[PDB]
Amino acid sequence: SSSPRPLSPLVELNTSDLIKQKKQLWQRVQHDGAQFRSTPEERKQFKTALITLWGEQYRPERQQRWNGMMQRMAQMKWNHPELKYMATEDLVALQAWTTDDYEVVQDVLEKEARPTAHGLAFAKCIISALHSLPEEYSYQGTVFTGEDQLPDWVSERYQERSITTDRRFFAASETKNASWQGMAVEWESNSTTGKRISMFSERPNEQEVLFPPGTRFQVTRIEENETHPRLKIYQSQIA
Repeated sequence: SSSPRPLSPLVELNTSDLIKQKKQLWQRVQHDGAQFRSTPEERKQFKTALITLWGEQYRPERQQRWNGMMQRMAQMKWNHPELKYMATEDLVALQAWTTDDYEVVQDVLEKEARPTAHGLAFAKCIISALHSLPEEYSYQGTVFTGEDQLPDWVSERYQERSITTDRRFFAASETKNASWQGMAVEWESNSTTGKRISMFSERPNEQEVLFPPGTRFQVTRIEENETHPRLKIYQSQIA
């Protein structure tokens, strides 16, 4: 009888055996592929995760933020009828991905990551959004990424002539803009179904393409340099 809605309007996140939850989610991602979809219950869990992400004292502010994102995305579905089958909370997840909230979810399905309930809830709605966006949101072209990862991080995940099944939310840009920092690792990735999320982003001047965990890349070449980029990865998305 605890936490009735008039006293506690957010559903509590499932905190039991997070390692098992992460294993079950990764199995589902691989099995469901492009048919992965968040359930109504998972969308409500994602609502709790987002509103509570900063702790109790920020829930009133983050509730207002949540309401504003929901309104923006409901309006977006109306103004862009190709999106009318999207779940509003899945679109909100794409907007949330483009905020600083991304750190809770980017790596949550990595084998060695410590999972959190918040990250797992975010992940389900982002993955659902990416696989439910219509095909006109897919980008066909080379997309660009830079990250400050260590050499062993790269070699644990990418090998020339091998297929990487990426467990990360892997972000890239359609454009290779000048940047203030030369990154330790760069990628050139050929996208076939990577999804353009600029329409949903909080940084509308960006042209971000986002791949979900489970994306497969044929790694064709890894270049080494003595200075940045220490590693440059050339890879191509495959079915």
